[PDB]
Amino acid sequence: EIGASSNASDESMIETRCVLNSHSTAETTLDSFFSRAGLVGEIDLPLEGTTNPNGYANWDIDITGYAQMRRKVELFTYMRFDAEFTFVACTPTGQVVPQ
Amino acid sequence: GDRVADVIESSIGDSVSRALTRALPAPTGQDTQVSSHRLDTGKVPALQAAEIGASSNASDESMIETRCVLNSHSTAETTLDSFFSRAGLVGEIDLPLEGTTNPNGYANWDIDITGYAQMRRKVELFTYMRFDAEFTFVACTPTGQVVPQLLQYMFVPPGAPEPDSRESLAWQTATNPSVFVKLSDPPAQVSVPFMSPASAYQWFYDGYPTFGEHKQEKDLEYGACPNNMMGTFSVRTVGTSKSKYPLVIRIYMRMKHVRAWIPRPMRNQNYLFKANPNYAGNFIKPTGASRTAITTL
Amino acid sequence: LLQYMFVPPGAPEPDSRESLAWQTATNPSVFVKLSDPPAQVSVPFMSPA
Amino acid sequence: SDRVAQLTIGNSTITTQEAANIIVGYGEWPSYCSDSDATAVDKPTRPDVSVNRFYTLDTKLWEKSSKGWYWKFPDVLTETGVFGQNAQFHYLYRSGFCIHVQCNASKFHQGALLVAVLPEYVIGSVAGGTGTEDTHPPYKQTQPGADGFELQHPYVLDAGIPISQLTVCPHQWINLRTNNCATIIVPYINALPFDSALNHCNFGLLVVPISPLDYDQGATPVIPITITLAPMCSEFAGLRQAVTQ
Amino acid sequence: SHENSNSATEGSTINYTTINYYKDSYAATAGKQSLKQDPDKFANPVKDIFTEMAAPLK
Amino acid sequence: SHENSNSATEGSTINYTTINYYKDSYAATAGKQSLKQDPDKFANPVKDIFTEMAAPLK
Amino acid sequence: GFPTELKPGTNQFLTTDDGVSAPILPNFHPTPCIHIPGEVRNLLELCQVETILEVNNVPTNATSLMERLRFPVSAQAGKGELCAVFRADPGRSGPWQSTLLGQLCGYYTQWSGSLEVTFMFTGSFMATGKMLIAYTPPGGPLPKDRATAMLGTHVIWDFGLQSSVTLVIPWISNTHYRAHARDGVFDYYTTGLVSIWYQTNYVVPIGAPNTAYIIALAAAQKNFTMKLCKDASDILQTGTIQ
Amino acid sequence: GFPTELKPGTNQFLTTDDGVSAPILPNFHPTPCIHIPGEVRNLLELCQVETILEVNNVPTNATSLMERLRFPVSAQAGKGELCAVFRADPGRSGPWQSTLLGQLCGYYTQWSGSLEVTFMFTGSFMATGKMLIAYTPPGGPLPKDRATAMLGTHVIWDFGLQSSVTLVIPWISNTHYRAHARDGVFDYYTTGLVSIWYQTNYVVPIGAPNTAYIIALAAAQKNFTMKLCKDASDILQTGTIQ
Amino acid sequence: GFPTELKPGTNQFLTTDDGVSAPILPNFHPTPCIHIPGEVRNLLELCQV
Ligand SMILES: CCCCCCCCCCCCC/C=C/[C@H](O)[C@H](N)CO
Ligand SMILES: CCCCCCCCCCCCC/C=C/[C@H](O)[C@H](N)CO
Repeated sequence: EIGASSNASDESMIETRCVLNSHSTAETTLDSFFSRAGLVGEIDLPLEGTTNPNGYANWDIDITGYAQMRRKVELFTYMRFDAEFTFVACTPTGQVVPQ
Repeated sequence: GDRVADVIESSIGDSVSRALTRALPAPTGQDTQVSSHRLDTGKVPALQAAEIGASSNASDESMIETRCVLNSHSTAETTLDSFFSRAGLVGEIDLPLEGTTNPNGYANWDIDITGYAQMRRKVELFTYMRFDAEFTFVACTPTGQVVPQLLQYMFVPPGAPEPDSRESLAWQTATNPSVFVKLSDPPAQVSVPFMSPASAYQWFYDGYPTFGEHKQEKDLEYGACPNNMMGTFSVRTVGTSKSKYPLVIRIYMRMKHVRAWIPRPMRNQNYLFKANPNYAGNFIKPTGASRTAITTL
Repeated sequence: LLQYMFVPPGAPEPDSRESLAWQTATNPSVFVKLSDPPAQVSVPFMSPA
Repeated sequence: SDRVAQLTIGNSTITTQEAANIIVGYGEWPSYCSDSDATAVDKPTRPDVSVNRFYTLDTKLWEKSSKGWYWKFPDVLTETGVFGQNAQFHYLYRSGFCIHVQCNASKFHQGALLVAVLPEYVIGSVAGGTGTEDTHPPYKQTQPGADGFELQHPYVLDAGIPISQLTVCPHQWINLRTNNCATIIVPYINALPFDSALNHCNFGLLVVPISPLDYDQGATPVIPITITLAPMCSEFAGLRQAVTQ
Repeated sequence: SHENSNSATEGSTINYTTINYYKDSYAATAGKQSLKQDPDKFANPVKDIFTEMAAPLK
Repeated sequence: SHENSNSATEGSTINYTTINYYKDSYAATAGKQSLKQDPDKFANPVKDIFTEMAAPLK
Repeated sequence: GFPTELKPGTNQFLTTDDGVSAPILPNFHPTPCIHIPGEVRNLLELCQVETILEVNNVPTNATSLMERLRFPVSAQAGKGELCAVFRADPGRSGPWQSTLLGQLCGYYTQWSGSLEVTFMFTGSFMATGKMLIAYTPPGGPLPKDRATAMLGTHVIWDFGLQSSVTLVIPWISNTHYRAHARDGVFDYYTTGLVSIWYQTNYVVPIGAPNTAYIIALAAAQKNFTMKLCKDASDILQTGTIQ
Repeated sequence: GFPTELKPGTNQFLTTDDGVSAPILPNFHPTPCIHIPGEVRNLLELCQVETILEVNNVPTNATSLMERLRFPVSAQAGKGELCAVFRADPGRSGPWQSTLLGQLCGYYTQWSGSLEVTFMFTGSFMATGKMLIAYTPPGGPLPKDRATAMLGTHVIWDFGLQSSVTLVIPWISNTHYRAHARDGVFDYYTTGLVSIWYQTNYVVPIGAPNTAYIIALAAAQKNFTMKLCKDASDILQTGTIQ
Repeated sequence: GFPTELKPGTNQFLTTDDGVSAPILPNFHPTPCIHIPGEVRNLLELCQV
C-alpha cells in the first residue's frame, strides 16, 4: 500500500551460496539503447503523379511517423539529444542512377 | 561450527584444480645433443609399455649416435590463430528473377557453419571453441558481372520478428543492425562478437533440449544444441517493385581470438546432413589408400 | 568479377569452374573487379633450401 | 611397486595385481565448482560418502567375433542407489568419475582391448544405407542405459570417425599378456558449471577388441568383461519432486 | 585509447598485441600469440611419472 | 584541439570519452558513459525509510 | 601525397556504427539545461519497479478487460485445492507481457537474474486464511497436488495486518544467461512454474463478503541484467501512421 | 583536407588479410569463461600423441575393414624371412593416412623432424621371439634380404615382460625442410623405407595359439615442425550437404 | 571520419614504385640461410674482373 517495491532479498528467504557476479550493466544505458539508426521518413519523387508532380518536396521534420522509432522514443516524456541523419536514395526498382 | 574430527579434517570444498602438467615456452624446435655408445645392463630406454596409455619417450640421443644440431625452426605457424584465421565459404543465397526458391526478392539464411566441408572438417577437429568472427558479402550476377543494384542486409537475433515479405515493416531496423550497400562497391565486412549463452560453442551435443516421451516425431531433438542457434541473416533488394537483375550472394567467414578444448578424431566419411553426423552405411570406405600386398610397395 | 587463388604444391588443383576447391578454406585467394586498380600482393621466400 | 594397486573410496575397495598405472584425464583431478564460476544462487548439496562409492553395473562376454560396446554417463547410474535418487530429485548435476574395467584370462589366452573415454560422443545413423534418408538413432541406441549397447560399425565408431585416432582421448589398453585391468580418472568436462543429469550425457565409454581373442580347444571359453565406476565430488541443485525421465 | 574490454580472449593467461580503431575490443586484429605448449597433458597423462631409462612396468 | 563547448551533455555530472575532428563539439562520437544508478528514486520514494527485517506498517 | 590503400568495407552504411559527421550549423550553442526531476540513466532502474502482473489473462472482451488485473479466493472444502498457475519467463508471451519488466526485456534476447512477485490481499478486515505459493525448478512437470508442489521452493502466506507477501524466484539455471525461448524445440531454457494452493481455508464470519480478490505485482532483483539488444516482437502499426 | 594518393591494391578482398572491421553490436560483453579442461594452444601438442598406423592396408570390404589395424606373426623356417614394409612419409598417401599426425600434416606443405614408431605385441604370455626392424635412408632401393637390411639403422626387438619397443626414424635429409612429394619426378624428397625381418623365430609351446598379431603406433618427436599452411587434398563432400 | 582529398596520381601502377603490399601468408618464417661462398653486393665488383 505504501507504494514502495518490496525489498526482501535472496539471503533472507532461502539458503543461498556465494556467487561472484561479474555481469556488466553497460549495454542498458541510454546511448546503448538509443544510438541505433532507424527509418523516420520517406519522400517520393515520381515522374507523373499527384503527390510530388513538380520534382520537389517539403517534409516537416517529426519522428512520430513510424512505429518502431515512436514506441522507443515515447517511453519517456522529455529528451535532450543530438542527431545524425542519413539519406539513402534509389529508384523504385532499387537501381542507382546518375542524378 | 565444526566440532567432529571428520568434519574438521574434511577435504570437501576444494575448488582448485590440481594440475599435473604446466605450460613451458617453446619458440623454436628442440636442439639435439651429442651422444655416444653405451654398453650396460639394467638401463634400457628402447623398451616401453604401450598399455599404460602414454607416448613412448625414447629420444634420438638414447638410440643412435647423434651430432649436435642447433635447431632454430619456428613453431609460430601452427598456432590456433595461424591455423583458423583464414576466410572460407560458408553460405550462398540465391535471388532469381523467376523461380520457386526465393521468388519474392528476399531470403532468410539461418547462420550455421556446418554447410560446407572445407570449413566443417577444420572446425570439427575440436569440441568447444570460443572466438570472434569476420563476415564478408560478395555479390554478383550468375554471369559474374557487377550491376548498379542496392541491397540491404539485416541481422535478426533470436526472438526478433522475421520479415515475411519485401514490404514487411521489420525493415525499419529501429534496433536490429543493418547494412545498406551497392554491388558496385567493395564487399561489405563486419565484425561479430562471441554470442553464446555458454562459455563456448560446442559442435557436438549428446542430449535433447526438453523432457517428455521420445517418440518418432520428437526424435530430431537429438544433437540439437539451442546455444548454437544464433539467429537469421536476411537479405532483400531495396525497392517497392521487382528488381531487374538476378543476384547471388556468397558469405565468407574468418575466425579470430580463438580458444579450443577437447580435440577429437577427424571425419573420414562423406557428409550428408547439417548438424547430423550420419554417414552412408552401405558405402563405407577406408581412411587411406590401399595396396596389393603388405611386402611390396 | 574474377577470383585468383594461390595453390601450394600438394593442394588439390581445380578441375572445373564449379570445382569444390574454390571454397578456399585454407588457400589464400583474391576477389577483385576489372574496374578496380590491379591487385597487388607480397610473397615471401618459400624454398626448402 | 606399480603392477599392484588398491583403490578405496567410500565403503568399497578394489584390489588388483596386474595394474598398468592410473591415467588422469587431461592431467586434472576432479574438483568442486568455485564461487567465481558458479551461477545459480541456491546452496547445492554434497552428499559425500553415500554417493562416492564403487558401483558394479554389469558383465559382458568376450568372444572371437565380438565387435565392441559403449556406455553413456551418467545414464548408467541415473537409476542406481542414492546417486540415482539424488539425480532424479534434483535439476542440476556436477561430478567426475573413476572407471575400472575388469577382464582376466590365463597365460595361454591372447587378445587386446582398447578402453577410451570420448566426450560428447554423439552416435550417428547409417542414414538408410544409400544415404538419402534423414534418420536419427532411436532411444535404445542413443541412451542404452546400464545394459550398454553393441557397435554395428566399429571401424567408424557409428559416427564416421576412424578408430585409429581414438588414442588422442584418455585411454588404456587391456593386453592379456601384460595386464588384466584399466583405470581412467575423468574430471568434470562441460562448458557449463552445472547441467542436467537426465537430458545431457557428458561422455561415452568405448571398449573395442582390436586383437581378436584366441585360445586352444580345451581352455576356458567364457571370458567376461566387467565395468566398475565411482562418482567423485558430486554436487546437486534445484530440488523439486522426482521425475522418471 | 579508452575502449571496452569485450574481446573473446579476455580473462586469459596470454597477452596479444593488436590494433584497434573502435571502442569495442573485438574489432581488433588477430595479432601475435605467445608460444607456450603443454604436450604432457595429452602425451603423458599418468599419475606417477617414470624416467626414460627404466622399465615402465616393473 | 580548441573547439566549441556545444554538445547536448555539457553542464552534466558525468564525463564521456569521445573523438572529434571539427570545431563543434556535437559532431563527436557517442563514446562511453559512466555506470551510475539511483534505483531508489523510483523504487523506494518514501519519506521515512524502513529496514528490511521489520514490518513496514506497525 | 600520402599513399593509402582502400580496404574492404568502404562506402557502406552500418546503422549501429559510431562515427563522426559534419555539423550543419557552425558555432551553434544550445539552450542551457535547467534541473528537471526524475532523470533516468539506466534501464535497470526502471526494471526494479513493481507493476501489476496479469495472472488472469482469460477474458478478452472490452466489457470485461478489467478483471484480468486480479483473481479471486473463496471458501473451499479444505482439501488443498489449486488456485492458479503461471510461468516465470518475463520476455515470453503470457502473463508477463503486462509488466514494464516484461516489455523492456522484450527488447533484449538474453537475461539473467532473480525475479520477485508480490501479492496483495484485498478482502475484508474480518477475513483470514493461509495459502501455499510454490516455485517448481526447470525440468519438472506441473505438480498434480499440494503434497507434490511443496517439494519445490515455497513460502507459506498468512493473512494479517500486513496485506502483502513476497515470493522470490531464485536464479536457478545451468547457463549464465538465458536466451529467449518459444514454442518448439527451443524451450530448453525454460524457467519453471508458479502455482498457488490453499493451505487451510478462506474463513469469513457472518456479515462479510464470501469472495475476495488478489492483486499480483512483479519486478526484478538487484542482480538482474539484460543483453544483446534487438527489435521488439510486436509492431504497433497496421497501415500508414498519418 | 589532408591530401592522399590511392595506391595499387585498393578495393580488393584478400582472404588471409588481417584487418579491422566495424563492430555490429556496441558495448556488447560476452559470457564469462569458466575453466574447461584440455585446452589446446598449438597443433604440435596433438602431433606428439601415438595413434594406430595402418601398415596392413590391403583389405577394402566392410566385413574385413578391421584387420587393417594389425598384422600377424607366426612360426617360420628360421631363414630371416620378411614380414612387412612401408614408407616413412607422413603426409603422403599410404599407411600414414590413418594417423592424426598424418592428417594434420596433410594441411601443411613442408615438414621437418624425426618420427617414432611403437610396436605392441599381443601374443600369449608363453610365446617368445626376436625381430629385426630396419630403416633404410633415402636413395637406396628396397633391401632384398636381412643381411642387406642390417646395413641401415635398425633395432633388435626381444619379446618379454615389456610388450612394446620403439623404433626412432631419425631426421636424415639434405634440406632443412621436405616439401610434399608424390608420384612422378617430385620424389627427390623421399624419406626411406621400414622393413621388419625375423631374427630367430616365433616359438610357442604346446597349448598356445600359432598366430599372433602386432599393433603399430606412430607419432612425431619434439623437433618436429610444419610450415606453409594449405588446404587438404581430400574433400569429404560429393553434392550439397543439407 | 577524418577528411581527406584525393590528389592526382591515384589508381596508377608505376613499375619502379617502392611500396607496401599485403602479405598472403601470415606468420610464415623462411628457411634459415647457411653460409654460401661468393656473395655479390654490388655490380662494380663484377666490373673489375
Ligand atoms: C543540409 C542538411 C539537411 C538535413 C536536415 C536535418 C535537420 C533535422 C532538424 C532537427 C531534428 C530534431 C530531431 C527531432 C525534434 C522534434 O522533437 C521532432 N520534430 C519531434 O516531432
Ligand atoms: C548487418 C550485419 C549482418 C551480418 C550478420 C552476421 C552475424 C553472424 C552471427 C554470429 C555467428 C556466430 C558464428 C557461428 C556460431 C554457431 O556456432 C554456428 N551457428 C554453428 O552452427
